[PDB]
Amino acid sequence: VVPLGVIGALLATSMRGLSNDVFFQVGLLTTIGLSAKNAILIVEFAKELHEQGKGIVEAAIEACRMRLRPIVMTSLAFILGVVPLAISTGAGSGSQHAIGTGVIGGMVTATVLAIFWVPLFYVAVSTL
Amino acid sequence: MSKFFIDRPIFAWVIALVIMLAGGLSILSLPVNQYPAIAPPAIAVQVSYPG
Amino acid sequence: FLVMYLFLQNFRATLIPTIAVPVVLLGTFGVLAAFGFSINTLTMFGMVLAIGLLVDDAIVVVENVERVMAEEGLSPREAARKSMGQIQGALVGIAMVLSAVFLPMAFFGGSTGVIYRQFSITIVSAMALSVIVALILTPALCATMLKPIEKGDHGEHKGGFFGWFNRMFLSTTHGYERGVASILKHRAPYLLIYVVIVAGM
Amino acid sequence: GVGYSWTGLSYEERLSGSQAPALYALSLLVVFLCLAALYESWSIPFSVML
Repeated sequence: VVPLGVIGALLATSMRGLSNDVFFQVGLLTTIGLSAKNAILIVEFAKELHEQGKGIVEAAIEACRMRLRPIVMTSLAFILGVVPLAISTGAGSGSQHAIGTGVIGGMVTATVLAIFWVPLFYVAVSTL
Repeated sequence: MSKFFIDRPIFAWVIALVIMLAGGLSILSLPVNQYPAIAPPAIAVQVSYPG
Repeated sequence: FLVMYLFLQNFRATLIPTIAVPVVLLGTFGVLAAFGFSINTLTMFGMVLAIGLLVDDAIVVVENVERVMAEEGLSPREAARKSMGQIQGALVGIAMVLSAVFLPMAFFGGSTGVIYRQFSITIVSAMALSVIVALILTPALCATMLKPIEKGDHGEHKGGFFGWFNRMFLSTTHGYERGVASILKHRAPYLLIYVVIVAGM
Repeated sequence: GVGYSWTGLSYEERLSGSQAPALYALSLLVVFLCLAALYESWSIPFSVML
């Protein structure tokens, strides 16, 4: 699911216009970090709910139902934490613009999309 | 591990305040600049010879 | 602070993790002076990209304790005992997996290695002490009495102009669980669309 | 047109001198909180820090 964060990093820096540099690299590293974060925070609940004596398909539904609120909590907290770098202009604002758009575009697509998807990758029945 | 602290909250508050004012006095003793030593080291020899 | 106050809807509890935010970045200033790293714009850049990653392990534990105090009528002194025994394997996990995205970038050489430093150390020190400040003190100061038992108005209507927020929210969770049920129903186009979006990526 | 300057063992007395009022206050404050962590109290620490 780290492509499902870096696709939004790519499209955000393309529609913003800022190019690939060292800031884009550290932005894609931190966006795969947060993608791993908000995926494992529900897949561990799915794992323990399955291995406490349930099946794989109902445990994922119960885990995502119980854990949708802290995911969107962390996501909106992060996006309001890193929006003032993207909106600011002034001294040294070019580096802030280079570091902000990539992480906002990575995070919103790691949040709004992967919540459907890490259950589908968890309930792969070859993982038996 | 926890369970040693929910019954003993003053210990936790003291740990919080001591890391706070362990960093808060240490900010006043290190310098501030725009960027670190990003440039490579370079040595220049130089002579002048009039005419 | 105010967006997580909008989430938590309680002024006596929302400052519980936002007093966890000044105790850590100052603590990262305890690390840099221990390592000779001077204050530059990249350290502040790391902290402002890390405050969103920072309070997450505290908001999940206050969310778990308010969930176990809303669903069950237990006092917070034992609700914290029930909560931290069952979510101990996640708040350390997100910190240990978020440190590892920045540990191998610090060992690289070149002029980009020193610019990868101050983006590594100021995050891994924060997440190394965000996990301990999540496990050592915020269950204690949420467990004393700072979450009083509030029943009757459990947020089903909640009054005021903010009262329809959770009313829309649980409807979105119902749409979300119906959507993920329809997702796990078919699952046939939902792998080829993954292949075409990585091919576009 | 003639200035004065300090050298030798007195030269440091021209820079930031005795910080003894600072170190006394911070060193009493850290032990006041440390034995407060020992006691799980705040006013009982006063009775032994005075």
